[PDB]
Amino acid sequence: GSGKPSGLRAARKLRIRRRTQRWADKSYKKSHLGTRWKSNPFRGSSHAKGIVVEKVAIEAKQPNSAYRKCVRVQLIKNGKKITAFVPGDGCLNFIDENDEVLVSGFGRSGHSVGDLPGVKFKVVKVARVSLLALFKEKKEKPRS
Amino acid sequence: VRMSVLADCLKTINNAEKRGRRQVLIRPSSKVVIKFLQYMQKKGYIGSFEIVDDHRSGKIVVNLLGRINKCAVISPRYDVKLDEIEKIITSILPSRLFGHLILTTPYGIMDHEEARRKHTGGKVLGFFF
Amino acid sequence: RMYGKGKGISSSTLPYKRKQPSWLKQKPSEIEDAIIKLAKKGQTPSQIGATLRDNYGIPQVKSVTGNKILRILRAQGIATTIPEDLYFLIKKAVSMRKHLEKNKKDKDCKFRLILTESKIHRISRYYKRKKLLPSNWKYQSSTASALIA
RNA sequence: CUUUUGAUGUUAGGGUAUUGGCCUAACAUGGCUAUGACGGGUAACGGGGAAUUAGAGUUCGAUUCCGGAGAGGGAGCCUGAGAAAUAGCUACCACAUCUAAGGAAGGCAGCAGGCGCGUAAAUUACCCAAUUCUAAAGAAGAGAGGUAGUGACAAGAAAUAACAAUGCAAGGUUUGUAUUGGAAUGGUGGGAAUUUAAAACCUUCCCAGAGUAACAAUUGGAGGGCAAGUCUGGUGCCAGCAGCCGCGGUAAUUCCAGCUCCAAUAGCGUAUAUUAAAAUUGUUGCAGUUAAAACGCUCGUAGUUGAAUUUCAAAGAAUCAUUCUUUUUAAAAUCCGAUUUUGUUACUUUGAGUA
RNA sequence: AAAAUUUUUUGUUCUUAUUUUGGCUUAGUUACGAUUAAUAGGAGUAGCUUGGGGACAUUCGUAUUCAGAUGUCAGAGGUGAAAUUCUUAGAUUUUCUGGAGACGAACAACUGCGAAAGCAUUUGUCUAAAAUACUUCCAUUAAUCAAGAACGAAAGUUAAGGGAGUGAAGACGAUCAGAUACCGUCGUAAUCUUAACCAUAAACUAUGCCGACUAGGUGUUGGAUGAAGUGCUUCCUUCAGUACCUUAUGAGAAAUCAAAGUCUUUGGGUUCUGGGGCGAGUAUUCGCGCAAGCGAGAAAGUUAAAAGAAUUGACGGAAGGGCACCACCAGGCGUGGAGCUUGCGGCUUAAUUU
RNA sequence: AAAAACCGUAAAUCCUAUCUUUUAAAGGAAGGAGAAGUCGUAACAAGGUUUCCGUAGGUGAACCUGCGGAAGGAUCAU
RNA sequence: AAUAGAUCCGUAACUUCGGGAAAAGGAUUGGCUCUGAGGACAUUAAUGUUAACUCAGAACUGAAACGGACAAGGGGA
RNA sequence: UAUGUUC
Repeated sequence: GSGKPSGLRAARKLRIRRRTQRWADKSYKKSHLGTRWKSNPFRGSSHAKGIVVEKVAIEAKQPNSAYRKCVRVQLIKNGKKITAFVPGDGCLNFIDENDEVLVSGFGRSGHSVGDLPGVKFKVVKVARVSLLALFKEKKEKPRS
Repeated sequence: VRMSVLADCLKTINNAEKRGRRQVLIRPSSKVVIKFLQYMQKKGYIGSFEIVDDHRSGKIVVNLLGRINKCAVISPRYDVKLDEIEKIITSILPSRLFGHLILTTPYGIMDHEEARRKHTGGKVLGFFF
Repeated sequence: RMYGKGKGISSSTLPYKRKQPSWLKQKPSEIEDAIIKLAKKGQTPSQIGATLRDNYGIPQVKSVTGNKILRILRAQGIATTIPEDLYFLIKKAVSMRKHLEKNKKDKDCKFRLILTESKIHRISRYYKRKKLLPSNWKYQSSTASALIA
């Protein structure tokens, strides 16, 4: 045969099989399990504002060798501690120790990116001023 | 359990002219397989078949012309409206220029073209091309 | 095969000729009486047909007369209340249970008794779906030993 | 599971606008459930619809319309044809305003607007002129509604030039290309016609009004995927880049810069979610010896699936050589040699009714 | 037995009956009335049929071991070598007798039976199964199956019995750097029987079950058919098992597969299972269990591979060949054994340049 | 008309119980990641005791051993 | 000292599945006037005679009280 | 068919 009921009245069996089996893949389970709301810190949001706790250098992976400059952020929406990478060459100096900072995902949803381990977020602007507006060129005003 | 008789008949036909044996024996004859064979005949895919009518739901011997690419059944016999004939055709037949999708309709066994020309699509039986 | 393996295509194939054989100048005016006497003497219809074929040389009672043997037995009222095959299965189950009671360590006998009782239940369901068996017929395993009657 | 606390039904009544366990009394023990009852979750108002689609599908739908529900949370009630109404009342809970301290008064999930919450969202504007509603119905009202303001949410059209002569390159006097040098036209400012409830916008006309047309286009890249650099400096496993593979320890095509080039273009990146890609959820349409995956084996109920068999053909006109159209041929009731119905359903065909 | 029609007794009013038909009973007449018998299924019957199918009882065999006896005298066991161990009270060894428990060799097979786990001394009884043969019976009674049920190696658990041999634990003796291991000596539980649990195995052909079709050969097991070296043996055909070889203009990633084929020319029926790796068969909860545990069974977090097959090379306390005094051997000649030059290491080095 | 009583509609408060979600914690015990750390050599070759399964016991650890299995073996084979 | 009888309701952890348990914890209870249910016996499907206290329900009633005295568990981790 | 670690 084929391994599946092909009868003209087997719709119940086929539907139930599909319903049970779609839980077996990571995409559907991740997108339909109620855990995500409580597990991820953003609570489903694309961005979040938080307060800088301090700045830390994180080792790169073994094949590489670098000190990625990240910041520890206390989210004002919840109160969760997260680690957000700070893109740019000297952008860590552009952020002080107690500022409001907007952070977003790192581009791979809840996955780490590159040689940076355990970091899932990146800073997009500090003191409502863009890191892009501060680093690539001083086209926008400096730190307020 | 044989379940469907016409499925076994068409599978045997297919294996037979893949081997090119030019003559094949179909054991469990039935009226449905007989009409399917006559439709194949009238479309020119087989020769003069003869049904050996024994007292035991007799057999059929059909002459092949080495002329059928593939004959097969469609199980279950989905009931198709006149509207979904095109949807079935572009998915089953190899081209819109040849091949036949066989339907059982309130007016008998027929292919998709004459089912269209006579209206009243019915249940799908099989195909051959 | 219902249980186990093996196709086992061994069987008997009736001849093409449906009618009474030409060489049989015998008249069917007494063949039904012969089978009735044989059943009265006590024979299940299967062995009635076998005895008829062997000792009487009249194969295919259906060919000799256009009516079959269990059907004429029913028409005369001789047919038993339990069909032949079901009764034989019940007898086999009774024998197997009688043996098992002495030898409860016969796991194989227990397994085959389960198989036989499954067959009994299926065929009894069929026979009571037809009107050949009372609707309350159950085959409890306690009094099947005397249920043969 | 439901059933003392109405659960299922009968009888009688009460109550209602009316039917009804809606409620009451008596009585009976029923009602639903693996075809998933009863529960739990929903970051669930439902639908018309939306996105993505070759066909199937997957996801979304608070939000123009329709239906439902609510007016801080409950409950109760008056008037009334219509309300269990909330810019109606009564009480409790939580808030909260004034007070001379005795007492009064409140409900923006209406329109603006404010605080708070946040990643996340506009003016405490003008008008009933249009649409329409209410009235004692032309003439009054209407934050319904319309108009404008903010508005790179989306969507559409569309500037940032075009042209003539040499010099140069290519080609048998043809294309591209730096200099000149005159036309053309918006953007812009002003007046006007117009529009408009008034005003503004658009459109149209008249004055000025482009040469570095400074009236100066950006965003993101240039190792591969993937279009575009083994160009020049700085750094030197640091800083950093990098969705993935990877680059960086002195020649870095990958970092930081300049030049040039590429891509899309008044738009271009980033994050998250979703669809296709995904035949990686497979009905169409996956895989299961060894990549993940045949229950240790058999029986077996529900489910799914199930051998063959009952009414077959002949003849006649039209396209092109075929195809296509039409009549009858058992039996029972209808019409005095002829007049007309002969299981149920699925399924399929046509309609009706489709905001 | 009633309806319809008609006639009608008779002073606001009372009979009745007649004839056609819808329904009950009673002779006869219809073409009076039942589809095959599936290379579906079940049942039956038959064979100086088959089989290590099952249960109970029974019988035999050597070996081992214990006890007794027997003859002789220095060792015997065991290992790579030993040692632990036994041994003048006679070990080991020879022969005999009795007992005990387990096991059932050789025959014994790419053989048989069973659903699987599994099943091998004789005989008896009970019991079932399958194939074959059938002009025997029934006539769709069937296929696969969530739940549910029976069985389910070994180990393990409970309680009696048994207890030779082997032997998880343990104790020694060795080896080794260590050795709690591999090796040796001993040895508890267990292994065996009975009665209950447990329900798991690489429980494996890693391949669910039913059905159809597609190719040649070599066998082999059990029947049936026909014919012939000598009442007897072989060959032919065929059914049903069971393997193997070859072949694929069949499949597959390939190894390979006669199914893992008849699949983008995708649908015979049906059940179960899988969706990158780790976390994890973990946590929690529930059911079962005496317990050990079994069945059902996540998430957070983490990660760019994990995995399959095959090719080349390299390697092997892998095999088979060949070669070499920078290898050994038929055999010798020296250094490090003697003191001294020299280079390097190293030794404090304004430098002992590198 | 105040007022009172009784059926009923019934807010609200409190006690008790259960359930759901979140959460502290001495101690315990995992998993993942990191660094040239310590000890051994378990597996891959016959990996130097073939490997692996189920089960049971033992040991510093990998692991060892008994019983019964499998070849995915190092044997398709007198 | 605290209830403690009876009826109705409700009852956890744990467990050797037997218990724990009267777990814990709630409600009711008098009098009076009624209603309903539960049997035995004889006459030619129906009509009379007659007996226990036992439950259930409803009105009314009272200084909200009723196992009114007597009698009679304190529970839980 | 003595044992014989690691990088």
